[PDB]
Amino acid sequence: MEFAFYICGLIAILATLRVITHTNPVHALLYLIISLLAISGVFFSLGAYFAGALEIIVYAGAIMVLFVFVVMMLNLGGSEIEQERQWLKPQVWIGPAILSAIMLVVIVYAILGVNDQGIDGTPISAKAVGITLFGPYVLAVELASMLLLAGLVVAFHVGREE
Amino acid sequence: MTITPQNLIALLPLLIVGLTVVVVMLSIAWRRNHFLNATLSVIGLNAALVSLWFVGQAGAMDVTPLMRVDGFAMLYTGLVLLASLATCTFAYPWLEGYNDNKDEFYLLVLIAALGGILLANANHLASLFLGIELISLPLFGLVGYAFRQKRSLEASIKYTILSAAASSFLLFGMALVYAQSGDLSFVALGKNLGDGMLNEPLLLAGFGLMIVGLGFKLSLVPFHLWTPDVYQGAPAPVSTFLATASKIAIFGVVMRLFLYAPVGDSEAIRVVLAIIAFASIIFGNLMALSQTNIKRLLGYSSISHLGYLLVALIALQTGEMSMEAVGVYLAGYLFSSLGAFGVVSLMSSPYRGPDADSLFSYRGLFWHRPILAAVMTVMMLSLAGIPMTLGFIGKFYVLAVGVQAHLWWLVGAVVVGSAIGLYYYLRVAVSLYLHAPEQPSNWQYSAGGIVVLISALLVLVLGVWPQPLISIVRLAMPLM
Amino acid sequence: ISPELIEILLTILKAVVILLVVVTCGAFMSFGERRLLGLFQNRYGPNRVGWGGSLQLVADMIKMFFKEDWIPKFSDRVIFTLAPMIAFTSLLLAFAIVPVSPGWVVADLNIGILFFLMMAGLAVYAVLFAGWSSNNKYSLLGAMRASAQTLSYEVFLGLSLMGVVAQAGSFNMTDIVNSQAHVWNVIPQFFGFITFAIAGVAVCHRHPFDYHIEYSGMKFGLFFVGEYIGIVTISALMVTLFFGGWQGPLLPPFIWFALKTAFFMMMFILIRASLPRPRYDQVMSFGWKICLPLTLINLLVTAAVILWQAQ
Amino acid sequence: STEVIAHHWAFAIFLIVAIGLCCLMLVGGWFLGGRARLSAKFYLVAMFFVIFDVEALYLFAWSTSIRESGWVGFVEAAIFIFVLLAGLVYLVRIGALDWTP
Amino acid sequence: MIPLQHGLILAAILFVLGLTGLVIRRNLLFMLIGLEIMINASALAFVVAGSYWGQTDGQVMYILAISLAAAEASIGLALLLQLHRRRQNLNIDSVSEMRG
Amino acid sequence: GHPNLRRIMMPQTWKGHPLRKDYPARATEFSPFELTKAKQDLEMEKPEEWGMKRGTENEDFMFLNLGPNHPSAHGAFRIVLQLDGEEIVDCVPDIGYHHRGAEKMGERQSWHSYIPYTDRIEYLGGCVNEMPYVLAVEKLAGITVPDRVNVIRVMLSELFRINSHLLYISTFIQDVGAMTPVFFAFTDRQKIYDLVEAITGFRMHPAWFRIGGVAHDLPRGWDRLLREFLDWMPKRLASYEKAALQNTILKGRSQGVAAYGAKEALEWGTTGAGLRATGIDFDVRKARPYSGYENF
Ligand SMILES: CCCCCCCCCCCCCCCCCC(=O)OC[C@H](COP(=O)(O)OCCN)OC(=O)CCCCCCCCCCCCCCCCC
Ligand SMILES: CCCCCCCCCCCCCCCCCC(=O)OC[C@H](COP(=O)(O)OCCN)OC(=O)CCCCCCCCCCCCCCCCC
Ligand SMILES: CCCCCCCCCCCCCCCCCC(=O)OC[C@H](COP(=O)(O)OCCN)OC(=O)CCCCCCCCCCCCCCCCC
Ligand SMILES: CCCCCCCCCCCCCCCCCC(=O)OC[C@H](COP(=O)(O)OCCN)OC(=O)CCCCCCCCCCCCCCCCC
Ligand SMILES: CCCCCCCCCCCCCCCCCCCC
Ligand SMILES: CCCCCCCCCCCCCCCCCCCC
Ligand SMILES: CCCCCCCCCCCCCCCCCCCC
Repeated sequence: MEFAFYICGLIAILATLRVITHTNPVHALLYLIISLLAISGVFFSLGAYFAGALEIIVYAGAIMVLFVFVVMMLNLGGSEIEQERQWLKPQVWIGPAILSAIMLVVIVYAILGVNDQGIDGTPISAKAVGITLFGPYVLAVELASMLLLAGLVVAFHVGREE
Repeated sequence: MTITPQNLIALLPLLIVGLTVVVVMLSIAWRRNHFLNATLSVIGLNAALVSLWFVGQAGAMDVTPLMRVDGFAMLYTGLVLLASLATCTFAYPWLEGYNDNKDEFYLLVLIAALGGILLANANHLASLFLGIELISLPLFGLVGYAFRQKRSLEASIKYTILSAAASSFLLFGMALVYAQSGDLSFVALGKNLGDGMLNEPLLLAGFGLMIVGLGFKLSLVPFHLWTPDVYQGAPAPVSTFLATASKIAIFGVVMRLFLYAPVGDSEAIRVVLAIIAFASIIFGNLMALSQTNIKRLLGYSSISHLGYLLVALIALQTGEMSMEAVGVYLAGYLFSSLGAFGVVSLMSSPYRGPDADSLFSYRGLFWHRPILAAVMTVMMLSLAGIPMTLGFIGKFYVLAVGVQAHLWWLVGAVVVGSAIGLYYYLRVAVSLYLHAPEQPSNWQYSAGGIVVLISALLVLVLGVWPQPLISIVRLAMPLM
Repeated sequence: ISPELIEILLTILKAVVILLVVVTCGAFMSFGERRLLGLFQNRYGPNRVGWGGSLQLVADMIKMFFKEDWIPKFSDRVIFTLAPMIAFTSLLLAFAIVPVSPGWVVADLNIGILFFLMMAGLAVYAVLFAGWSSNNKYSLLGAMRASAQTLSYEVFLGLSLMGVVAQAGSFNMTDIVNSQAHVWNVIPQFFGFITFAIAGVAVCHRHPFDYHIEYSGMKFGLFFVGEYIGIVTISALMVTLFFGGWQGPLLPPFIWFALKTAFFMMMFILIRASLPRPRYDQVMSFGWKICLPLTLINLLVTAAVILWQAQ
Repeated sequence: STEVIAHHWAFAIFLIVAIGLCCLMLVGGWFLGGRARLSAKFYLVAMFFVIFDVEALYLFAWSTSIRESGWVGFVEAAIFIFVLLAGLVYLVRIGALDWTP
Repeated sequence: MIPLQHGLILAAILFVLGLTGLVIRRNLLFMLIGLEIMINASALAFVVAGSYWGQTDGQVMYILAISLAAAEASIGLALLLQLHRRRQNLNIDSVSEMRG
Repeated sequence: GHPNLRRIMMPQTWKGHPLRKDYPARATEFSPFELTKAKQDLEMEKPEEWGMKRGTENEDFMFLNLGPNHPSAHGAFRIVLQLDGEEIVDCVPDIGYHHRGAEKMGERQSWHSYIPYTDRIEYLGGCVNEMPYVLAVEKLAGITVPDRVNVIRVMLSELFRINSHLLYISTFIQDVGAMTPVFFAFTDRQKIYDLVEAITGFRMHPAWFRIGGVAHDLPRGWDRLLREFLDWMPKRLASYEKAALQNTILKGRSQGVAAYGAKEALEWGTTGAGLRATGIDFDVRKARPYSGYENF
């Protein structure tokens, strides 16, 4: 499970790096779906079986289905931006690259100084997550239903046709 | 833990607002009626405000591993409910001119009020994250409720992307905090440290990213650049709600987080918050010096006033009257912002389509709307911390709290920013009383005018006699 | 040579045998769909290539292999090649959890039917990619409509299966087939059974719920073999979830499982031959207004009966 | 253990043989043989699928631990499903889920 | 025997890559893509934190994180569709009218 | 004053008017250059010349071509559909993809050698298409055919009417989505074709009616096949009704779809089942009886 975790993490990192630099929207969505599958494999390596199952069920099965739906609705063939390639010229991307590298260095320095006994990877089943979800986390579930209802109402109101 | 009928009695405003959300949704599904759905929403909000009495009779106790209900939660629930009721009252005459569906506005207002109540009662990272999101997403819908208007669509896009970024920042911060600690409750964020090792690197980084997200949601410098654009582009009742209820609820849950956490008295977080408060006060006052639009001016005003609140927050562990200062300041700032954005909403209603400009043109307002001009200039005086006003009492509380804890840089910043605020607030007031070149009538417009007049009378009366407000804020004390 | 390595090799060979049989059964059930449509339509079907037409599938396989492999010039090559790959492998991995016999299972996962839901979402991705990459307006529009159909029925596929999951108290497939040791789940979860059958027909793009015009050669064959493998997978899943799977009074467990699965394959073919195709709007209205509340009420009543019977 | 690692190896070989079979089929197909704006309804239905899918995942987590949660959990999931059905009734009754107006 | 620091470092790398993609891309769809990457990285970090402590809390907040991600992607794609409807381009530099 | 007066049987790049007397009726020489030019016209085939308006002004007005090639037996023709999503807002049908010069051939064949060309006018009709031509030529010739001739012609017209109606019902049921009644109705059509083959010697285009009668007498044994078909048919018709025509999915696909009243049928010249579905009881076999239809 160690080798699976590192290979899935490397694949997720490489796919995300390909996503943020690609110019084709559908290719970028495909690489991010690959990254989501890799992060689900990371979840399965750590014993969070329900989290990986919902990563492919919802994150890599519903949300980016919606993204691919919107992309093919717009018929994005790379117009007025693919003719530019502005983010590939140094003068746009080096500055944010130093910004993100400095933030990553600071977060990594903070991460390396924590008590670490290691992750045993004992599988936490979905039954225990469901017990905690309807035990100590009842109001979280009810208000999350209300939150998704709010998002539904907002997206319906904005994304109509008329 | 578990859920008890007594815990259900302490759950009363949350359950009442959620039941109102479901009832209003089913009423919209039955037939789209603007007056009936607005009446149902204000009836539910008033029912929650009344059920605060039964919550107080029930006492103070921990309803969930997530929620903790006490006097402080009651006070901030009341403030958020009053802001939501004022938002509905101002929104009805504005929505009278909206050609699309007018009924989803009150549904989103009720859901955001539910998120505000959850933030008021939050005692957990889960409840804090969910309450922040439950405030933010209906505000995404309400800010861009007039999406055919170009400015409102711009404000909605900016608010949505920036608040999603801030929510992800906050989530990563909670992830680092939970990785360090292992407990998500507020009382255990740094409990497993000892012997002067409170400045744990991963815990400090997680609280820093949480500070990034919350300081976005509180318009604290340098996470403040969204505030004038989103305040201007949004509808004026939405500007009222976003200026009052969201800021009050998020600051209250920040107050509980920094009061209950054992890492809240860390000196590094204290110095970082001092830097943020200094920069927030000075920058928010300086950017409003040369503003001709009232919405951006009130956005920079909100930045400066949240800086004053943060100054009151920094002295939480050192001082003893810090929470009571925050409560008095929040009541005064709520009433002043309600009056100012209510005058803006009453003079910007009905919504005259997505094509006509929504410019305020506050100059010479007294010679055709005298009562609104008097209310508005009372608000402009109250935001300046001038006596006879409740805003002065809040400023006096912030100054006393800063003097007690010897936060002299913050006291000097408060005074300098107060002088700059004096300049631009007084410029707005005298422009209201100048002469203009050129120059509704239902009971709901009258209700909005009655609301802003009642806010003006409350500001004046509690500025000349603040003892009832001080007593009812000191009655609202959380568990120690 | 060690007994642990012998057991590992035996389990690997078992999984290989299962995989070869389901792929072969999908191809020969394309042929069997032709023959069964011939039977139901008062004719013979293909019965000249070999004995009884048994060598017909080899003839279409050779024709598919020795055809001009063609990719459109103004299309995306990677996505065009990728869509049949997904449409094959997604429902193959969905079959990878079905227990065909006690001891004959590929992976006894603790997620199980969640893994089936993941694979169904990836099948929706296959349809979307096939429609977009063809660079054709007709195929793009058809993929939009077909994907909206599959979304409108995957919105309640899992909620239909939650009655069986609630009764079994587990996500495991073997626990689900062991929970039906006395009564098959088609009796208590009848509404879950009909909603899952409707959703399984709809997400497999089968009649009467049916972007392939730009595909040719081995890619079209991969698409069709993946579709019939999905038929095999959905039939075996409903056998395991509602008809006990391998349990039966007299016959060996494989005999019962294969008879029930073949009966549901024949029911697929009969549904194709009998029912007319409804309109788009009525299909999506049936998916949203009817099946989703039915699954929710079924889950609520199932939970109430389960908690009432827990003394 | 032995049975668990054997099943893991069997699943890995299943994945490898399936991927290799599809790749070999496509390679054999390539090598052999001679040569010579949409409406907003799609977004609305996909968004509705996403929202009701995450509410479905909540019901998925509840359904596998019904007996351990008791009647209290049934009451809470009943409130959840009631809000679900109220949202569904709201969507249907305003013509959001009608493909044709 | 997987260190918590390695999982947190992977999550931080994904978070900063998502933030870089959110900043350097003017296309609104790529910014929404970056937002999805950052919130998924935050959810992964919480899953790592919950798996290190052996608690279901990490997966519960993962569930809340992806509920937020789903609803935010819904609202963001609705706003993107509206932007493409009324101005036919997804360049956000055109959407800069409020300033000063 | 015509709103859009363009060519309807020939392409717009056609020189001459073919039904004029000074036009050469025969085929001109095939040239591959004309084929390549018309292929270029197809590849580079402007929603203004066809009378269409609103050329994607709502940013959703999608254009598709429904023809000209069709997977159906009704023939080849093209409709350009403009849609708001799935809703049809404008349609320009382009016909003439099946023009055979039948009238120009009528000026080029004799009165007797034109009957095969009358057969292929409506190729599902056969003797029904023969009938008005031979009746009109008998009007020109002064021929009053005997009653047995009228009986024979009515028999063959009714047999071909049953054949065409079976094809139409099967095709409609296949269009809705049920795919078995087409096989069964074509078996019934094979029974009708067995009888027609025995009588005339040909299946679909018998060319059997003549000026003043029919080609031959009835063969010895036709009544046995007619009795077999009359016993075979009604049970199969009831089976078709119960299996597909009373299906509620078919009713939902069919009822209330593309409806019009008596006024719209009258103003558009709609005749047959479409006219009589509006309550207008106008059938030629009763209103203006021909060929001894009064005796049935
Ligand atoms: C070979 C070169 C590279 C080729 C291309 C990449 C292919 C994918 C490589 C990464 C994923 C598979 C890694 C190999 C896994 C083999 C099985 C294994 O190691 O299982 C260990 C463990 C089993 O669980 P446990 O019970 O903890 O085991 C302890 C034993 N007592 O397992 C676990 O706990 C979980 C195991 C991982 C989760 C399942 C597999 C996820 C696959 C995600 C693929 C994402 C997309 C990849 C795209 C690649 C191309 C861009
Ligand atoms: C075009 C090709 C693209 C790439 C395709 C994939 C390439 C790599 C394939 C081989 C990878 C190695 C094999 C997988 C690992 C098997 C072992 C495993 O998953 O073990 C972990 C867990 C075991 O659970 P269990 O044993 O029941 O629990 C008891 C305690 N251990 O079991 C689990 O957690 C099971 C759940 C995870 C199973 C993942 C299966 C693959 C998912 C990705 C499919 C991709 C389909 C193609 C692309 C779609 C569009 C992008
Ligand atoms: C108008 C507004 C809307 C109104 C509502 C509309 C929608 C209605 C939907 C109704 C859905 C009802 C679902 C009922 C399921 C209850 C049965 C059940 O789940 O029982 C559980 C129990 C097994 O559980 P247990 O004993 O724990 O054993 C598991 C082993 N570990 O099981 C058992 O012990 C066996 C119980 C067998 C019970 C069989 C009879 C009831 C279920 C079948 C109904 C068939 C209806 C047919 C059509 C009728 C006309 C429509
Ligand atoms: C292994 C997996 C495969 C298993 C194979 C066996 C199961 C196959 C399941 C197939 C399901 C097909 C479902 C089709 C639903 C179509 C719904 C629809 O669109 O109905 C609309 C129709 C008319 O609606 P209306 O409002 O009147 O329209 C007026 C418009 N002018 O409304 C109507 O006509 C009303 C009735 C609608 C349909 C009700 C449900 C019928 C389901 C199909 C029959 C199943 C019978 C049992 C089969 C064996 C089961 C094992
Ligand atoms: C047309 C408007 C375009 C706006 C582009 C904005 C790009 C901002 C890039 C910022 C780069 C910062 C690089 C690091 C600075 C030093 C470290 C942080 C401050 C201490
Ligand atoms: C805080 C104490 C009260 C502050 C002022 C509140 C508003 C009072 C308004 C009363 C009416 C003012 C009339 C001004 C008329 C000016 C005429 C100038 C003529 C040259
Ligand atoms: C649609 C059916 C798919 C089946 C896939 C699995 C095939 C596995 C073959 C195993 C055969 C032996 C099973 C165990 C012995 C019991 C049955 C003996 C007679 C076959």
